[PDB]
Amino acid sequence: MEFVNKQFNYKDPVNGVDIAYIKIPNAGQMQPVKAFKIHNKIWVIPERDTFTNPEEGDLNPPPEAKQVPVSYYDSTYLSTDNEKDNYLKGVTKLFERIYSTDLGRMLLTSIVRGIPFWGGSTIDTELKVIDTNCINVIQPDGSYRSEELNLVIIGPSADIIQFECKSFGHEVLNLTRNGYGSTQYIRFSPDFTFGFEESLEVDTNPLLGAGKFATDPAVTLAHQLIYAGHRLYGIAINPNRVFKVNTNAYYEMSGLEVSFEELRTFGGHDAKFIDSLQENEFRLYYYNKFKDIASTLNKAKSIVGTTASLQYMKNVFKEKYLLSEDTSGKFSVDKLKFDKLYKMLTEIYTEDNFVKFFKVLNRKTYLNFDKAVFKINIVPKVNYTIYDGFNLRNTNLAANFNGQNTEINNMNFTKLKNFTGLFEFYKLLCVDGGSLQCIKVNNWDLFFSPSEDNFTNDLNKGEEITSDTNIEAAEENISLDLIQQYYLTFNFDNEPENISIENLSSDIIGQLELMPNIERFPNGKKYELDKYTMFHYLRAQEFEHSRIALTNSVNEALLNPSRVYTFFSSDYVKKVNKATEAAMFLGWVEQLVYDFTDETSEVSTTDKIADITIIIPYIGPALNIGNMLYKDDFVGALIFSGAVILLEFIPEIAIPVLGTFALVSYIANKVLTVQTIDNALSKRNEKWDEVYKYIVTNWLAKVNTQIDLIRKKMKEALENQAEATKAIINYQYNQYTEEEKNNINFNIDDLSSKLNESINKAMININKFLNQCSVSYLMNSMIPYGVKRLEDFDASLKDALLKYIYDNRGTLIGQVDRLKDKVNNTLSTDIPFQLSKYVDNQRLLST
Repeated sequence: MEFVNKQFNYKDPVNGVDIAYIKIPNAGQMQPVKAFKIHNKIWVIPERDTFTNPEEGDLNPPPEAKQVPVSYYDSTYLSTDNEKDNYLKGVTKLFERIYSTDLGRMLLTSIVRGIPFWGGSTIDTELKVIDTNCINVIQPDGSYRSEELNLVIIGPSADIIQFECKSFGHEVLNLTRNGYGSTQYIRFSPDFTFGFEESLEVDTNPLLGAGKFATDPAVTLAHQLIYAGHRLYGIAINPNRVFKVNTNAYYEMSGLEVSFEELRTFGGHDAKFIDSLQENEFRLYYYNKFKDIASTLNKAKSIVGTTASLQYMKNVFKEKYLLSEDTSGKFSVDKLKFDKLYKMLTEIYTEDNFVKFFKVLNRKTYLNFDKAVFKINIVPKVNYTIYDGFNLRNTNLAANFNGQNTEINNMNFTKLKNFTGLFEFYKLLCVDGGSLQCIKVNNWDLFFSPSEDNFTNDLNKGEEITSDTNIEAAEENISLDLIQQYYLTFNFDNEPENISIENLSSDIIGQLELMPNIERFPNGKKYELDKYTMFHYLRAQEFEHSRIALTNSVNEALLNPSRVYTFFSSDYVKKVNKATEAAMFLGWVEQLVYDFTDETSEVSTTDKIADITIIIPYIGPALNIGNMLYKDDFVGALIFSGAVILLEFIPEIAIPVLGTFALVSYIANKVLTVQTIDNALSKRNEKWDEVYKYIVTNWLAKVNTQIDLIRKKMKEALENQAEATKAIINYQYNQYTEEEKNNINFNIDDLSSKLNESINKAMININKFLNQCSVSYLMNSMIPYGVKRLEDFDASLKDALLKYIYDNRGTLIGQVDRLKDKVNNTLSTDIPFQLSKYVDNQRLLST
């Protein structure tokens, strides 16, 4: 123990201090629930949540199917003392795991300091607690006392693997969006986790194992705490701000509900989907909310419902909001300290950064959707530790995230049935009109495609440059060094003491926050197409797990369920389809492993594209890129038109005529005229940086996302090939009569392992290629439209400033040539584009 300085057993008796039956805010009445206080301001309740929502009482699968990639239902889970005990030890262990990291130590500390604001009075000269931020703690003698708290962890409602962060609302105030904060209830379970597919970590790991991987539940809990942090500090982005997707095209998703907050909280490339304009909008919005809080602290003449003094309570909120105070005692919001605190909560505390600290395998995007659900047990030390998670040191599970590999570490992951059917939410893609060849494509296997309305700019808007024009210091890049800098400003003692309040009504009446009405997206929309598609080519490579598979080179594999499509050569099919005599089986399998490697490790080298040095030719026939077909045709297609060929949809990238600067002059004041010129020149630098950041934003959301899904499909295609080949080989083995056992002695697992190495080796090359395309399209097809407008702008500012200096040669006299040289040198050179200035992540940065 360390963060949880207590080693609870569920059955331990009640004491009314850290083990007690409690009453939480509720729509009407609830019977007390036995709860545990694991740490100051933080409680845990080992019950399924049938309390927080009056609508969520039943624990069964709902009548309406629910449009999520993964879900799980079992009304029996968490109803025994034994399960409750294990939940309590599970949640505890995850807290300790989060606390062992520098990042987690800060976040948990931030959480404890983030006391919800005392803004419950209708009289604005008083500080009063808001009741729904408290709970009632039953005593052994039957009586109760009320207590403030910041965080409650409760078991999930009906859908066992829907982890979410809920809190109670107010009649007039928006507590999670006004700076105040409110006590957060996290529905969470440490007894289940998600299965997902990797594609992005093989470069740093050639030896990565075969199938699905398991999310470390410490990441899942951290993510939720990050949400909780935002709402505790009342700076959460309105849930009405969401990423709207286009849905009408055949390759697009039928729908997706991602919020700004969800993407902000993940971090990584996803956070950069949110354009600067809205980012400045949100920061400025919460700045003002903090300002209002300071005012209210200055208005306060009294405090009700506690024995703590006004002075102590004013000090608590000064400490939370990092307010400064005069010697007279006036509280204020310093713009510098705010920006630091808001960045810490907003951009330092992200899911992507925790993964850096946990050293686990994890999704690199929110758009990498969960695929499976697993039963887990993280309590035994031999399963999962505070220090390594599943990947225990000095064990087979230490390297290549093996302990997270669902196949190698099968003792630890039991697959459960996904209650969301594979083709429950889908589009129907058909090719030829009386006869049709139709395939269902899972909603979440389709393309992202954000709508144009999510991206805004004021690049067209003009400006006046004065000697008083604000120059903003360049944004300090989010990195492990910045996090280190913030870690050193923490002082890990002096958490706000558990002050006693007067008792509330024994039933705390509260409603959860609105949660906006969101209509189900349409389902099973049919599409009639003339040409096969990426999805068709992919489906053709699958077979049924009547048993004898055969490989072939055309999509009529979509016709026979016993023929499977391969993008491998005609030579390879002859060999793998060839019926093989027993005395020659081993030599056959060995040669097939070499052939498989030769087919998958193909790399064409070029100097004809620029920003693209390698080309993997088989991506052409593997996913039907451009439709044209043929490997040597694909290299030719790529060389002719560049990276665009890979995209399913071409983004629009319209940069308007950039707003020009009008300069103000100051007759006979040399110094202020000098400042106007400098402020104009540094404002051009800002303008360049702004167009670059805007283009990058667009590129990440509309382009790089397409490539991200294209590597997933490439890993699928490869996996499909290895399965077809294995099936074929195993069928061949199974035809021999007992000349198998003593003589052949064939290990299908060693084969499966060899093929997995090839797939790994191939994906290294595929990642290199797809990154190059991605960056290439940015550099050649998007950035040039930015630079063009910026060039026109420099020429305008050049003329303005050389005229301005001439018209003020009377005022400037001392140094007109100096300033004339400064303008000529600054504006005759483009500000060069550095990608590391605009992405914090490391992939696509090597390139």
